[PDB]
Amino acid sequence: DRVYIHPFHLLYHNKSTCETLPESTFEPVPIQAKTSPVNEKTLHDQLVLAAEKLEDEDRKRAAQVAMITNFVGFRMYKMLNEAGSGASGAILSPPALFGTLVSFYLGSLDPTASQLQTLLDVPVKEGDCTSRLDGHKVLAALRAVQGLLVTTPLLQSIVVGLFTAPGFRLKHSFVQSLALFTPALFPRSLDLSTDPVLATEKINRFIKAVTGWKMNLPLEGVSTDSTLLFNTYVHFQGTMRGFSQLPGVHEFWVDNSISVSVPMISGTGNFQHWSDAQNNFSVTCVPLGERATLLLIQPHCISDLDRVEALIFQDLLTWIENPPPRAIRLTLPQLEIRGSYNLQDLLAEDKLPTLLGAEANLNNIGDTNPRVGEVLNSILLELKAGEEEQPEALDVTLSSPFLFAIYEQDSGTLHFLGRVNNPQ
Amino acid sequence: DRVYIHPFHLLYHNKSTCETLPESTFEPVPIQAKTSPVNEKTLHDQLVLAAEKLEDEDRKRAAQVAMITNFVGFRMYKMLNEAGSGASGAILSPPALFGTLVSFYLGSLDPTASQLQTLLDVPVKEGDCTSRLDGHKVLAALRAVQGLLVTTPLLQSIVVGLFTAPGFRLKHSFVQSLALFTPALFPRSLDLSTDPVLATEKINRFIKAVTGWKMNLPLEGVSTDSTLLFNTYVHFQGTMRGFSQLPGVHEFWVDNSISVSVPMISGTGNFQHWSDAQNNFSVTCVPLGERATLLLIQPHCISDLDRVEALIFQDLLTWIENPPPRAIRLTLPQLEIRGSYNLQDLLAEDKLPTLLGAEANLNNIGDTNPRVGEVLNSILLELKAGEEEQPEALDVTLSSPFLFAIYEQDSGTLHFLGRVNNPQ
Ligand code: NA
Ligand code: NA
Ligand code: NA
Ligand code: NA
Ligand code: NA
Ligand code: NA
Ligand code: NA
Ligand code: NA
Repeated sequence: DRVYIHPFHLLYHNKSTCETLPESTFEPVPIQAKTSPVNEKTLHDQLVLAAEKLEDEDRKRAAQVAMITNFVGFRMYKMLNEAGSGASGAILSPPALFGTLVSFYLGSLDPTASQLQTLLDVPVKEGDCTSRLDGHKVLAALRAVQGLLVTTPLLQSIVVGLFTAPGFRLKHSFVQSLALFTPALFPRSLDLSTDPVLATEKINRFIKAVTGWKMNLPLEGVSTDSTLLFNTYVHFQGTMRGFSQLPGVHEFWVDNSISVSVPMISGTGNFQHWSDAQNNFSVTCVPLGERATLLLIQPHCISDLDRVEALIFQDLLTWIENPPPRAIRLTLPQLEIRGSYNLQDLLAEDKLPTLLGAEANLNNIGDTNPRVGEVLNSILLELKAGEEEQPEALDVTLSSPFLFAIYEQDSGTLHFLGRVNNPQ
Repeated sequence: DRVYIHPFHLLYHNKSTCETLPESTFEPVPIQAKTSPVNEKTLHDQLVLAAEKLEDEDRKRAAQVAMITNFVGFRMYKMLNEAGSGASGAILSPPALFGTLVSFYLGSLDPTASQLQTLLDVPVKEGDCTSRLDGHKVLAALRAVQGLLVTTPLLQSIVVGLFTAPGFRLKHSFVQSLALFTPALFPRSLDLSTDPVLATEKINRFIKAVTGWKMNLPLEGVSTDSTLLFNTYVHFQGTMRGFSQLPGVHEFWVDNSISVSVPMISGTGNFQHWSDAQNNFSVTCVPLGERATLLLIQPHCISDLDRVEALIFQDLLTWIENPPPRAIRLTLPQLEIRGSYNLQDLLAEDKLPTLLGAEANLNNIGDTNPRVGEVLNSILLELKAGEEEQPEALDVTLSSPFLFAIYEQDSGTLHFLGRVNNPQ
């Protein structure tokens, strides 16, 4: 019934740890300040160092962070579908959402700190700090699983834009904590309280410029009394080794009566594929690198999609199986998936409208208690055909709505889940 | 002739190391703020951890920091004697003076940074940062030699009081560097520019209160335009295992015609003792712990004291010898030695009146270039008889002026040198 996670290796172990130097602060530079674009290869090459040498302890921590990441991802994915999110489908990144939540937790104090911990499904003992998550162990374990994911060009980049009102000063230890989540961190100041819509225009133009990513960011304005926005931007890029684009276009059914003609990619490899008898769906796994897997889930028929989605995406992956690979001809739409949601909305959908509300104790973020506006998570996920265009096998053809997940075998972390209703 | 030290292990090795977050700062709390006294046992127990586990590399660094510490100590001891320092004698701590100099170096930029490096006798290549000292390696190597020194109650405590004018903000990375020199670091703000004498009264009362040390601090006022004072306070405490106080009092000759009757301690042990034939002085070494040694140097006669002092305290310890220990009855004054000097005065005596002068680039200390007043080093050195009062051996009796040094065998670091002219 009520599942609890007991991530012992991510807790504080020294009661004493939890007559003081005043904490140091800085003022972020204005959003207009000249900034070099993020180098996605420099980020990659680093994350790869941070997964290279790992003792047994590190893998124990990475296994426990995986469980909390997945569970919270499943819960927020459920919140996402209840709020409704565009016709093309849904997409969510548990590592990014989880990273966001842990960043706030690092800036928070009670009651907010234990409320974030409860959300994450870890028990709290009122009075006992050694039952509390150590956010630094958590972010460090999350960095390692990001590293394991990306071991030809296989990219995942997380960028954080931290937008504050003029005069709001950030605490040093807070921002140094955020660097563990991602080194690509841009604290910037701008006038939030006079033209919400142009403030969003500035953030969108800023993000496009430091990343070069074509993301379709939301255009809605910031609430005029916001002093802190915390936006997380995710770029995933994979190549399908040996898949190439097929000639012309092919029917993809949006539902039983409506089709769209789209470009498909196709490839033949040794993949794993099974049919689930109990619930009547099938699954295909294609490797993206040495540790990453793409899972493609097909309902037997279109009207069974919601039932299947709710089975499989909601807390262990009881349904992942490990059959012998077999010769498979896989045909699917080239995936260029864009998504964005405000964590505030998902939290409100989860009956926690005020967790990050006006009374949240976030006093470890800066010099005053911030007043948090949006907390966006945005994704660009790109699966590219590994080859240009121009033997017995089983045909799997994704020509109607399906679900997908990108998954890392060692930790068990789901890095993405989603649903394609209409590629376009 | 011109000696140069080439401490390769203390330099920067990565040229790249030497589009930026604004640096974080804080305002120190006012000098009146309620402060718990330093725990000298908590400091000791830590320094002892920091010397416990040390790879070969660490000892290589510690050997090189020793050379720079000794040489600069010898040079400043010479500066001290040229300026003249009270009738009872002289005392200087090379580790404390060196630590002070390196702290400034960490806060400095060119030309000041290379001028501090030149002072320390290390070559500089204009343009090449990999010829520069890495202050963090330096302070860390200095921490380890402090640790080796203190391995029954054998104490050495270094406290730093960093006194700034109201509104002057310290940089975070600067103060975190200073913590490597000593964790007992008290940045405090007070009005310097209205009553220099009461400002010194406040600092003296502050220091007495956080330490409990009876130090006889200087009473001179701060120059009215000072915004930064950097004062280092040193407490050394040793017990002479098996020495006890002798009945009554005994003649100590201040020069050939004048004596003072003082209490002496005395003890019989296996100590090392030799006569230097070439220069006609003798030396006795008594162990203070497992790594520390006291060296007692006697000139053959009182008028030869200056000559001998200048031979022995000015850059290698060519004159330290290692004979078989022998039965020695050592009689000497109980030593309670107090000393204080302003590094500014010694620097001016060394023809560097402006190294830390008004134009010194110290922009990595805080938000404005500080204007440095005094840089005091003060010492309380206490050698206690190891027992209360009530067998053939050689009598060594220190009944006229002599020199002393406290020395650590592994690194070769001199932690104190001095001269006793009059114990009182
Ligand atoms: Na652990
Ligand atoms: Na801090
Ligand atoms: Na385990
Ligand atoms: Na924490
Ligand atoms: Na080295
Ligand atoms: Na900093
Ligand atoms: Na060597
Ligand atoms: Na340095």
